[PDB]
Amino acid sequence: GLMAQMATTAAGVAVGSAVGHTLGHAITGGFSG
Amino acid sequence: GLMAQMATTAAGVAVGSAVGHTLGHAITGGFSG
Amino acid sequence: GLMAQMATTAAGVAVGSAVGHTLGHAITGGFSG
Amino acid sequence: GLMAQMATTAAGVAVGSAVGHTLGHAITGGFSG
Amino acid sequence: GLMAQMATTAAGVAVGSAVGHTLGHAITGGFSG
Amino acid sequence: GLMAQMATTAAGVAVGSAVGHTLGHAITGGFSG
Repeated sequence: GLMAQMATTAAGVAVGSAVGHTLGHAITGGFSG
Repeated sequence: GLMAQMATTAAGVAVGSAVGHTLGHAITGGFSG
Repeated sequence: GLMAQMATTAAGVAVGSAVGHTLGHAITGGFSG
Repeated sequence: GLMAQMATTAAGVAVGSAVGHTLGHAITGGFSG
Repeated sequence: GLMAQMATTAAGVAVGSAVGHTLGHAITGGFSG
Repeated sequence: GLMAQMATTAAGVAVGSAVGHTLGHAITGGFSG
């Protein structure tokens, strides 16, 4: 599926393998004034 | 599925393998003034 | 499923393997003034 | 410094604000066979 | 410094604000056979 | 400094604001057979 070999010295965010998914109905609110 | 081999020295956030998912109905509120 | 081999020296947050999911109906409140 | 306002429904890993740092001497071992 | 306003429904990894830094001497091992 | 307003429905990795830096001496190992 997902494979990662990572060598990092400094990182704000370090991620090897990651999945995000929505099935069905998903609603994300936006930005309003 | 998900495999990660990570070598890191400094990280704000370090994650090997991660999954986030919604099934069915998901509503996220936004930002309003 | 999820496998992680991580070597880290300093991390704000270090996570090997993690899953978060919602099934059915999920509502997250947003930010309002 | 670091400020975060996050609305999330499902996440493997959810982090608002995070710092990781090394001062001086830091050695991270790698992967060998 | 760092500011984030994030609305997300599904994420493998969700991070608002993050810093990773090394000061001085940092050595990260690599991958060898 | 860094500001982010992000609306996302599905993401493998979602990051608002992030900084990674090395000061001084940093060595990252590579990949060898």
